[PDB]
Amino acid sequence: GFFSPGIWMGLLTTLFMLFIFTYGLHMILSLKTMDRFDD
Amino acid sequence: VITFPFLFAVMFGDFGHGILMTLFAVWMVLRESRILSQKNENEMFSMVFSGRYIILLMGLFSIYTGLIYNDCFSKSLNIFGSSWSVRPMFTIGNWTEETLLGSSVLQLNPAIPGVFGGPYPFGIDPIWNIATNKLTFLNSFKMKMSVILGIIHMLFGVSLSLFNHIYFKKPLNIYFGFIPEIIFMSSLFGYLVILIF
Amino acid sequence: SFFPELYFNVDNGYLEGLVRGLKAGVLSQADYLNLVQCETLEDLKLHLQSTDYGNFLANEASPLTVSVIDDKLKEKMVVEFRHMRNHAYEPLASFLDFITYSYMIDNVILLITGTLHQRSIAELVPKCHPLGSFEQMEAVNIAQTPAELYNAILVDTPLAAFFQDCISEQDLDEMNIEIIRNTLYKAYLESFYKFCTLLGGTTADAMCPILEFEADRRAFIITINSFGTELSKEDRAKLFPHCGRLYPEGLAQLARADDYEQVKNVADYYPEYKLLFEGAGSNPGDKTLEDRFFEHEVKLNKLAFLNQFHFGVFYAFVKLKEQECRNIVWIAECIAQRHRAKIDNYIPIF
Amino acid sequence: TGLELLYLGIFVAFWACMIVVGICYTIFDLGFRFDVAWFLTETSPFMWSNLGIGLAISLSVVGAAWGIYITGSSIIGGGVKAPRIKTKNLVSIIFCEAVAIYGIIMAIVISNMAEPFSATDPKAIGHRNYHAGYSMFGAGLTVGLSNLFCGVCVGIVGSGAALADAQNPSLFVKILIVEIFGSAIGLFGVIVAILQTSRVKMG
Amino acid sequence: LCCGPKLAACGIVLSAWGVIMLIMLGIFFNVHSAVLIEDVPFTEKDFENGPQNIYNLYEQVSYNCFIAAGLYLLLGGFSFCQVRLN
Amino acid sequence: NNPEYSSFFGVMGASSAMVFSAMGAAYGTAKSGTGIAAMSVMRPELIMKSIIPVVMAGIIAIYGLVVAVLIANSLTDGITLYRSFLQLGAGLSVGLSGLAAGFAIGIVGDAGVRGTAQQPRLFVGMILILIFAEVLGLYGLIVALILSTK
Amino acid sequence: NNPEYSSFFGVMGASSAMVFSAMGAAYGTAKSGTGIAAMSVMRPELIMKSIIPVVMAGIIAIYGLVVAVLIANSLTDGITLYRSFLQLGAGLSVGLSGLAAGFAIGIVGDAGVRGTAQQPRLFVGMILILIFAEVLGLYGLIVALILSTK
Amino acid sequence: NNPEYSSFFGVMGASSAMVFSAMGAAYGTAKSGTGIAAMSVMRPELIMKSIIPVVMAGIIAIYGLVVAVLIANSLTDGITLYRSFLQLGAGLSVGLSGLAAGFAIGIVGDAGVRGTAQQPRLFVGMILILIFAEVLGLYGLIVALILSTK
Amino acid sequence: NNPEYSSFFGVMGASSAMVFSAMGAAYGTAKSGTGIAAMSVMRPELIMKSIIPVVMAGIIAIYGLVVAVLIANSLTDGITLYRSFLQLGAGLSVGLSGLAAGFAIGIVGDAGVRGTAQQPRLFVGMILILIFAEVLGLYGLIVALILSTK
Amino acid sequence: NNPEYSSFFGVMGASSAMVFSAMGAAYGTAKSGTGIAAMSVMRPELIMKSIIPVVMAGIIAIYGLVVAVLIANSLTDGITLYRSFLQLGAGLSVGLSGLAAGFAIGIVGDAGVRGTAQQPRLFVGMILILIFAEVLGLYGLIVALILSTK
Amino acid sequence: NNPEYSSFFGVMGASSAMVFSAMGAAYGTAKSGTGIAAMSVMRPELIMKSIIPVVMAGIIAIYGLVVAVLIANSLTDGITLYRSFLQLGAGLSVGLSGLAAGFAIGIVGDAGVRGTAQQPRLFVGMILILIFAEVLGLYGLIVALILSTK
Amino acid sequence: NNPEYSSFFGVMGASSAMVFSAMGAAYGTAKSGTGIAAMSVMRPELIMKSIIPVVMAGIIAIYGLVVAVLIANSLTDGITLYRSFLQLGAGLSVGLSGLAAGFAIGIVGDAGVRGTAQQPRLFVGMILILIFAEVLGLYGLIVALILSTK
Amino acid sequence: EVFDFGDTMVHQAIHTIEYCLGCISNTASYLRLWALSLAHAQLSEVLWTMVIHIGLHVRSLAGGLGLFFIFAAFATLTVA
Amino acid sequence: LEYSVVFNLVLWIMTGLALAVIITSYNIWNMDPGYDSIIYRMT
Repeated sequence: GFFSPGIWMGLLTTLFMLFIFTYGLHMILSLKTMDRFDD
Repeated sequence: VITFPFLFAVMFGDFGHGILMTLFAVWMVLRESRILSQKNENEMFSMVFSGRYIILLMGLFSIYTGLIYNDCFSKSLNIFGSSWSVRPMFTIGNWTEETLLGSSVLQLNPAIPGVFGGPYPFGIDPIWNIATNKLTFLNSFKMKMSVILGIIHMLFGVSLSLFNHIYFKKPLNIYFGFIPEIIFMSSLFGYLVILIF
Repeated sequence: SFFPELYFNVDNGYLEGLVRGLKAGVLSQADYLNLVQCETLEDLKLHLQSTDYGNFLANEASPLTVSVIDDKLKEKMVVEFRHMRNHAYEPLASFLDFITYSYMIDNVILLITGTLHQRSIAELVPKCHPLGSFEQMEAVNIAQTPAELYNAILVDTPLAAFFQDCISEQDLDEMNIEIIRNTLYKAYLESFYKFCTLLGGTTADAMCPILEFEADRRAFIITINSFGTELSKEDRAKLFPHCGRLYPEGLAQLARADDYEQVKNVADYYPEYKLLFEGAGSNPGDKTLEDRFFEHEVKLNKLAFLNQFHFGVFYAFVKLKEQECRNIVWIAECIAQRHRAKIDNYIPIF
Repeated sequence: TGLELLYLGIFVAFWACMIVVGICYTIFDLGFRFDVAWFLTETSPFMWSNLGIGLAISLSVVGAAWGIYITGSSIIGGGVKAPRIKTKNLVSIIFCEAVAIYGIIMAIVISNMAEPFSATDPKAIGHRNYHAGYSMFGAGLTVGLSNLFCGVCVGIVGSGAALADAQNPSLFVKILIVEIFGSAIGLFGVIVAILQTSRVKMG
Repeated sequence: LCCGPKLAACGIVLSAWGVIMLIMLGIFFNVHSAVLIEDVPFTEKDFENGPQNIYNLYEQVSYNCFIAAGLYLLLGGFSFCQVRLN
Repeated sequence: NNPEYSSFFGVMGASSAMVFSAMGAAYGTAKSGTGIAAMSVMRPELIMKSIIPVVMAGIIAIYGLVVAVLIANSLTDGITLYRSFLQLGAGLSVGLSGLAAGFAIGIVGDAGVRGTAQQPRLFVGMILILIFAEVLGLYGLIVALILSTK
Repeated sequence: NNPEYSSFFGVMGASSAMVFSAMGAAYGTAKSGTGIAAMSVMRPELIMKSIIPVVMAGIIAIYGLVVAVLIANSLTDGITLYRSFLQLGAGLSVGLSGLAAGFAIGIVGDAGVRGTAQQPRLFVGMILILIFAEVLGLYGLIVALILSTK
Repeated sequence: NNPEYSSFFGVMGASSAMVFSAMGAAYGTAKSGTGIAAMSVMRPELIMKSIIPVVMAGIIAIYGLVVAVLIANSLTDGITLYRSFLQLGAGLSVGLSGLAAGFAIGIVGDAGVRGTAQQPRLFVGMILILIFAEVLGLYGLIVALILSTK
Repeated sequence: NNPEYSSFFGVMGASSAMVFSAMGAAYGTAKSGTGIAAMSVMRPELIMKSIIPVVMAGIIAIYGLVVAVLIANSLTDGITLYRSFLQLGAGLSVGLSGLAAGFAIGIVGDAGVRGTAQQPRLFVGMILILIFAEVLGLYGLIVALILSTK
Repeated sequence: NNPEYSSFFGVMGASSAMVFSAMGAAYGTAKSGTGIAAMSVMRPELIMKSIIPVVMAGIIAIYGLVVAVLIANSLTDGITLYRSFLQLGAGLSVGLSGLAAGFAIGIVGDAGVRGTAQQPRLFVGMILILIFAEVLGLYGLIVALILSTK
Repeated sequence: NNPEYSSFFGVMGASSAMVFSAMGAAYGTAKSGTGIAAMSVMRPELIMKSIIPVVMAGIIAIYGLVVAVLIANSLTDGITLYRSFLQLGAGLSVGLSGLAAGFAIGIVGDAGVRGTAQQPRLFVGMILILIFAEVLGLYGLIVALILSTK
Repeated sequence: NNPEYSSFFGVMGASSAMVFSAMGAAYGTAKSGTGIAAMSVMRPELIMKSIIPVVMAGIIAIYGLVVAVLIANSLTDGITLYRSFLQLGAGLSVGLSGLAAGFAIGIVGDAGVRGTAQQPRLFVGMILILIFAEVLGLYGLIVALILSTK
Repeated sequence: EVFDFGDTMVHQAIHTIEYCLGCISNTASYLRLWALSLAHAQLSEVLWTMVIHIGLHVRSLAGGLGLFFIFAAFATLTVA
Repeated sequence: LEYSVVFNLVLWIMTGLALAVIITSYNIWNMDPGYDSIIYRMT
């Protein structure tokens, strides 16, 4: 088979890790820095 | 003045809804003087009133077409009796209480001579309105009808150009328009008409 | 919709609250009526000092003057907008920069007029409106060379993109400077509309109406003014900004137009403006088209705050407070010069 | 729009693969290979239960925090010129945090549902046990997302509330009704989760 | 009791239409026409003995139509009363 | 007896009902709420009138909850795969329907509240539009009830 | 010898029929509603003549409900694979037809009601275009019932 | 004899024929309608004649409908996979070809009406391009009918 | 007896517990420190008071660390699949919770520091709000511990 | 007994421990360097003292190196899946934790240095924020080391 | 005897090794070149000093080449999967780490060169930051070398 | 014997060797040409020298052709899977390396010519940089040759 | 007036294309009649079964009141 | 026998490799050429 029980469980686990990781990395990459400062 | 009520009736074909439209049409038409005097700002209502006569003819033709469809609120009228029949299947065919028990929807067939005594004299037979196969018959009939009606209408249209070209004395128009145009129609789609009959 | 609510506050959350808090501080109708009763400029200071404007004006010499009040109001607005821009993040920072661009274009017009006429460029800056200040030293020490100024603006000033509609420094002497000003304003307004649309979402929904009224009022006022001028119809059309609702064939009819009656004929097709032209009697003693246009504009900026997550609130605040500065200046005029009869011509805010 | 274009691309690729593979399996008659039953059965119930609980807590916390900062940004900004805000509009924060409270309650409740098997064969594991797995996963998913959405809702409305209060003191006490209705959605999620787990037993 | 004349007029027209349509339906149901069969609350056991049972249930529905037509008659009288009251 | 894995789809049916209904209700509530908050400062006399749309969003939420409870009670460890699919159908029908309804309620409420802030006469039309919008979720609830009970 | 998994497709037909028609109706109500709200500030007398698009979106929704309920009634515990696929076809046909028709109804209503606000003569053009749009949902309904009843 | 899943592709064809062509018709309707509502403001006398694009777009929907119903009546429980493939091909042909056509009609009509508002002569060229747009849907019908009949 | 791959899920739990918490902490500190600098340039005297949000980010990081090491302690060779998934649940529970808490602490910190810069009265409000975010991290940690010690 | 493909997950532990910490350090040095360059043009005498953030990014890198080298040393041929997974877990724990830490270092260093150019006293605060971010990488190292040795 | 497909992972290690290193080097050269060009128009005297970041990227290129040559030389037709996986690990570790170093080198080179033209004092710091960027690629090379030789 | 589908990877090796090198050279040619046009308009006299970057992109094209042709001449039916994967590795190694080199050459050519129009003496640094960019493709070729001839 | 071969031939080409394609399309269009008529029948039947079948399909005499209410509903829904 | 594991390893490793390549190419493709001091003289 193209998959096994263990592999399927592993892929589900890694996919639900990757969802979280992509969310986190998106937000962290949207971080920005200001170009100016006050007086 | 006629064909618009006609085709709208082909679409809206229903005895009962035709009654309702004719009722509204007359309710307007008889009181038209009162409405004309006490006109109001309701744009939609005023436009419908303006169209009352059109609505009247539209309702009458919907009555006629609904009867022809054997449709009155989607139901049949039963007056002339069914052309299809049931018992001759038992007698000449092979149905039995066992069949009526074990085949929920069974069938009916015109092949055996005892079943069908000829087409319903006016409109479609009432049995279809209760028959599950209703769509198979009605779709083919209505499809192919709409076809015949539309093509005949279009040929009528082609003809109507000749009376323009005659008065305007456009011999080229006649010769290399109408004649070729009408031949193309009749040959292609008028021929489909011939076949459907 | 672009669901801005989900992420707008992540960066703009603080400045949203701050700009609304400032908005709350603009004078109300009650404060206006209070000020209309003032007996002197000193009394005006005393009354205004109880408002949110507070002690700002008290720092300056005993003989208050209209120019002084105007300078102080402007300066306070400058400081506040500088604060906002300093704390803004990139997108909102670009939006605020777009706000500043208008004043920058005005300053460039002043600079060009000065150089073509050969006057010391540095001495023009003091009168330049601070919101459009040129930090870029490239725009300084031009030695009054028009070519040098043109290259400096193209090289180190954001206005290069709009100047691309022009082709050379000789354009600065080829045309009356007002043509150039309105050309730059057209390009800037169009680019600003495009920027708001690209941002999309609630910011578009709130800001685009303001911009279309800007464009349409520009078209109308330009056309009415052109008639007593040598401005050709082709120039008028070329100067119309296209983001206005008048764009389909309305701008064409304005171009064809030759009379106030004809601009009105165009207005007849756009009711929300039609009411403005109807109310603008424009005869002596009652409201003019400009007054009605300011009234409608303030209405629009007022309504902008009916939306929460967008940048348009900042443009609304800037223009509302600018109109408020002009209002207070006008009130100071009426008090100082004792034409109390006309003071009510200001536009009320919120 | 870099990263969003990436997500769109990977999404399109994944569903293109799903569609094409489905058509190919059907055309080749591999419905016996493609039997979802094998997937659902050999994926251990523990995985379902535990993803369920983890989401139950974590999605609830996500809603809580998301709404929390959405309203807190506004509360602070408005408070700049309206110091009265800080004590009053904090009810938005508290109603945001109630979502994570629900998160814990249901997370630990579900955690009380788990037990080992000492079985590997699906027949030995049994209907009760597989049902326990799926039911826990579903209840967790439900509570987690209901809480997430309640949280984002409450946060947004609370931000609006603080900003409104900045301009007028009196309005806040009335707008809070929308906040209450927002919290009601999370409560509905909690109720549904309770019912789903009410008749679950591992072992 | 009183109400706006337009609502009362709608009431009378509705009542008249109800009376007419339900009179038609009751007539045909009492005739036991096949066209309306599926609306009959027939039961599986009935299709063993003979068609008289289904006739009686046809008549039940027919009576029920006549009853609703009666309620429509009362409604029509009521709405006409209000119309002339206005 | 029925297959071991059968109950999965019924579980998902209940979860989908509640979750997608919650998504719909949350969006509608939040959108109407931002509209209400923005309007309040301008026309404070209209707050208790302008609330209604939030009540409509809550109605969508209730629609979700009813179906969810029904599936939860109908659910057991030994359901037929057929009834499990039907429970999933009921759940999705009410849930996604409620989501669409929720977007409708949110957008219409926001726009209408904004309008009435400027022009009171819009109010009744806004109520009518809101009713037609919630009616969308009502249809989903009807179909879900039928599917579940069948 | 009817596979138990086959019945899923009928449930999905019913779902789709409800949900996609619902989303179409929701968008149609939404855009027409924002248009109406924008218009009402300036031309309140047009509210009732302008709500019609919302009614038409409602008709899209009723089309969805009709098809979905019919599919539900036709469903059975041992439904054949052929009939179940027919029901899925009906569901998708009606649902996506409603989605498209609703998109059209919403956009048309928005743009139009706004157009009438400045130019009342357009009303007739609106109603024509709106019905032409609703006709797409009618076609979806036609096909859907044909498949669902075969 | 024949694989039982054959009917799935037949119903897919039946659906596709209507749904995709309907999406195309919907988009055309929408764009043309916005164009009509825009042009009406300046030249209100042209609306009825200028509706011709929406009138033409509905035709793509007619085409979708005809192919859909033809696939439908061709369907039965035991069709061979070959026939099911032909049905799928016909459905996809008419549907997606009509989608391309609909994009064409939408864009062309939207531009054309707005242009005509400034230049009445364009109308004729608009009609010409619109015909060249509809013929794409027509060709899709031709191929779909041939396939479905074979 | 037990499958050979069982340890992978526990390992993933530990790694997630560390990593998601770490990312949340990183985002929090970055945002907070940005705000701290921005306030600093104008108000040098507030640095020591202002640093607090970064400290709470450190707290969420510590929460991640404790949970992660606790899982690592339980990562035994003969780990039953049951314990392995319990540890994965602990991992996700703490991890996503911490990521969200980091977002909240960071954004609130930036907003609060900027506000304090202008309005000293807000500082107590800052802290009071921030605690309600950090308690979320406490919540995730609690559930993770319960799971790991089931 | 030692599935043949076990070596893969240990190898990935190594690869991640290197690459992700490297990416974190890279972003840190990058953003900090842009900040250093920007500040230079105004405040030359700060240049040497300003480089600390880049140093701490390099420490992120060295954390990656320690974990990766230990992992490689532990990569024996006949590794058990248990240890291979622990080895991957260490790899990810260090690598992604360092990625987050480096992101934090970069943003904070940029902000801090440019602020310091404007206001010297920010220097100590910046160092403190950098430390509180760097401890994130330290925790990544600690968890990775624990996982690897266990 | 070993599985024939093992060769794939060794060749993949070679390919990844050279490719990611090359891409990082390309980015570094390109952005540094843009910086150099922008700088030169002012200060042509700084060309030879400014070229250094491009050389620093070429260093990453050389690292990639070194590991890739080692991998290619070590490949054999009977390579064990352990060694093949190990080669893949070496390739990833150098290549992706070099990509990170490449982004670092490029960005810092661009910014630093531009600043240096404005302020020559920056140059020393620009060197130090360049070196810190490269030691990332050096760490990648170290890990990859250890892996490739084990 | 080796499975029949083995030569897949060799043929892909050749095709990619041509194709990706082609993509890189195309991009470099493109950007270089844009820059060349821009510079030429103002400084036509500099064209003959400024074309050089496009030549160096053609060099990448040459690398691609050489490796692709080598692989093609090496292909055989009874090719060992190991040799096939070697050829795939070589093809990728030249191709994507040339992609990186073409990227670098394109950006450098654009920027450098654009500057050169304004300051001729930049030519030296430009040429050096393009050398540094082309040696990337050279490295790709060296790796590819090793892999393929091995 | 004046004759141009190109313009006149393109005019007749436009008319020919218009005519033939218009005929094919109009023939297809007239199927609109069938489509909308079947729509009328289908809507009528399904509304019948969804509303008044409810009242007609009850056993006791109370269905008389049931039919009153359900027929009010049916009347309004049909008109609408 | 190990078809599942070998296939998944190949698929996901190649997916990661392809995505890494595509993203790196995207980032460079959009690399800012950064001649802002020159752009407006050229245009």
